[PDB]
Amino acid sequence: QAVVTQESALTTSPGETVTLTCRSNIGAVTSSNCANWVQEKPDHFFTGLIGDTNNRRSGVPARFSGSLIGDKAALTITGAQTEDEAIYFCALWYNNLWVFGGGTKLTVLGQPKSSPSVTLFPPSSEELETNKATLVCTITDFYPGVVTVDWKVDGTPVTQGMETTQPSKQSNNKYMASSYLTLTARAWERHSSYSCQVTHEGHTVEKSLSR
Amino acid sequence: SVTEHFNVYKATRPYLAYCADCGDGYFCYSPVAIEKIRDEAPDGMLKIQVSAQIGLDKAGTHAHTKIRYMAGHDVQESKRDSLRVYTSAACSIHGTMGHFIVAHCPPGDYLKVSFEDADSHVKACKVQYKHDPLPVGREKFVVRPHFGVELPCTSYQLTTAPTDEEIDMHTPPDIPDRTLLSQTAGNVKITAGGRTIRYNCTCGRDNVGTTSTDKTINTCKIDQCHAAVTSHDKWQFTSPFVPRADQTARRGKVHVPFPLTNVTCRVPLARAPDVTYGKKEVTLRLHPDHPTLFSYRSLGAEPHPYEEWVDKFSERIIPVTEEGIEYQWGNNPPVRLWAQL
Amino acid sequence: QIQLVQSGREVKNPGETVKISCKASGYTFTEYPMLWVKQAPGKGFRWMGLIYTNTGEPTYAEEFKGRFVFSLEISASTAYLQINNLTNEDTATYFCVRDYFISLDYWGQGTTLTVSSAKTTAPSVYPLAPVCGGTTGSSVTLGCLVKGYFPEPVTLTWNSGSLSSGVHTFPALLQSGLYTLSSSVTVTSNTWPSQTITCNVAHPASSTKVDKKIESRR
Repeated sequence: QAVVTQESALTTSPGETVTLTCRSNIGAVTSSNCANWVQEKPDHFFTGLIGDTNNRRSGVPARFSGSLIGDKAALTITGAQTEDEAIYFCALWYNNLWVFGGGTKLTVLGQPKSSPSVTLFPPSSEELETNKATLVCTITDFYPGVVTVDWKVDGTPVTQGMETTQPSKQSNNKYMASSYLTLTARAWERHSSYSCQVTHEGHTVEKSLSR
Repeated sequence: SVTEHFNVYKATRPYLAYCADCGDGYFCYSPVAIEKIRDEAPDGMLKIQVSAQIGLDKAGTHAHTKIRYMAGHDVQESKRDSLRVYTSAACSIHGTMGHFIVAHCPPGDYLKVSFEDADSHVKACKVQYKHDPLPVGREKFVVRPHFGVELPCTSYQLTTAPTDEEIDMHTPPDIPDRTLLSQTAGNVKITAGGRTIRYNCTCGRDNVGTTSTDKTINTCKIDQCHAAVTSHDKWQFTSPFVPRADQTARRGKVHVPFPLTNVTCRVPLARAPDVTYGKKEVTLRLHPDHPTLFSYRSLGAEPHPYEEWVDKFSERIIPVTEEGIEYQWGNNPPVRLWAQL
Repeated sequence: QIQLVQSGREVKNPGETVKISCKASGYTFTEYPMLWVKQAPGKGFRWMGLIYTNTGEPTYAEEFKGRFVFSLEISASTAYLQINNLTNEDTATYFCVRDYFISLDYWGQGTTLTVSSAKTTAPSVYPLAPVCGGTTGSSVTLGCLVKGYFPEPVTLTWNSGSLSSGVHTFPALLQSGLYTLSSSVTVTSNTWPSQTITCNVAHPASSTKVDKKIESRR
């Protein structure tokens, strides 16, 4: 292994300069060791631009260069995106091939999301013939998505019955996702005023049912 | 698909075989076919292999009462006791897995699978079934419950591993279904659905139809159309006697249930007859037992063995030499009689 | 860029092996290597070596001996890491890279391998639409919930796969050894319900899929 060590947390701004630090933890950089830093796109799609201390990115903002900074890959990137949150990878390629250290994950300002856009309904009767009930209560594109979910059919949130699905964020900071109330069929007939009461970023999504 | 067996159960949707005499001699696709015989065992172990899910659920959990039938009148889950195994005796079971079933049964002349999966009570798709024990041991009884012996034998180990071998099928079953094509008067209706069509062109190559989707033919019935049952969803492993439309195949394989390995044998070799030594000789009168390979062995001498399977009272007069006779006859150990004055 | 068509999300057979390809298209890159990346679980792109385009040459890291294969089917532009040595303590992303800008530059796909025991039930997709009482705005939130995928995969298309402008989805997430989520989007006022904006759920490896149309309980 190896450690081209910089700030492995990365916090940017609107149009923010991703200064992907990696000073060499052993010491000083070279182009034979390939101290480079290329920015990484969504879904963990690292695509190396600032290559080995010699190159910029192909089609990216022009302010990005992973080059010799300190004694390692200092990647000065001025003029980043509003929703370009991704892993600016510090690659070290020691004259045979590129092995990774950590790489600074960069998430910036510009275009914050909303509350979770409410899709909160007790769903169609396919579960009610199995003696089951899975109502779908969720948000879509919530931001800052710190979700508080009270999931209890029959109105009051108890620790069973509820369920949260994956609340997943995009590149542009939109992170709203689903969950269910998962109880019986005649038990889903026993209570009808159920839901999932969600809240992220000051915006509160009402998942309420009718049965 | 043997970690859950239902992956191998779902790869092979079963179809009927050349059931040549199910009734008296009525012949068609028989729904409970006779694919292979797996009886190389000295554990009294028949195995039947056929094209139905006798040991595989629909999702593939091994339901006892679900033994999977499979026909063009399609895959279903018929009974668990209502699968007929008739060897000329009761088909005793040791276990079953997918398209196989291992069992013990006193044999006959014909094995006969009996299709009874709620569309019938039985249907005797039979086969010339040779099956005879040739049992182990000096003694000649097949009664396991008496405690008199333990020899070595080889029986079908009934563990549910994936396979030791694997039989399989592809070049898929263009199969026994030609009554699908709906009636046009001189044309035809491609009555599409239920399975894959395997059509053929006589007046129009839209008569050449693969589909669960219907169409039209104009000026061509049978005589200027073509229709067969050419679909998928089945790896049809061992289809003999009804050839596939594929002379060129790409098969899929599945494992072999009940893998034969070593076991013991509770063999009842009881006490032999009574032995009085006489004026230069000695004589054991053997009583009746199970049919036992008696061996009076002049052990060291010119070995004319007083040896044969015996079932009556016999008179083993061993005139004992200096070399000494060995009464090691039928399911006991030896006895080394030395002659004396 | 000579871009990757990644091998899929695969649950791991125990002791198993395969050539997990990142199809490195964009040309015949036969004189061009790449970094055959292993998406490490925490580390991100901790590639255990590199591939070649026509040589196929897997450079090897110090840990991927054992469960690693170098596969280079670069005749139509395919590289790949072979998932050998099927065990539960390996299951991560699997990516590629082509060697343009002479280190590894064309960043491949990444496919989620998960070494593990799994279910004998794949996902099922259900239609969750606007209600038999109302549920009716400018955005009418429906879709298909695709749950229970043991093993992988699971994939959820919107509008029956066609009218899918942004059906927001949970992927396969952990429940009982089954990957579970929901792919649901809004239809407009004219996106549904007579126009069949239907949630379609799929499981391609376990084969558990259904398209549930734009039809609610009212």
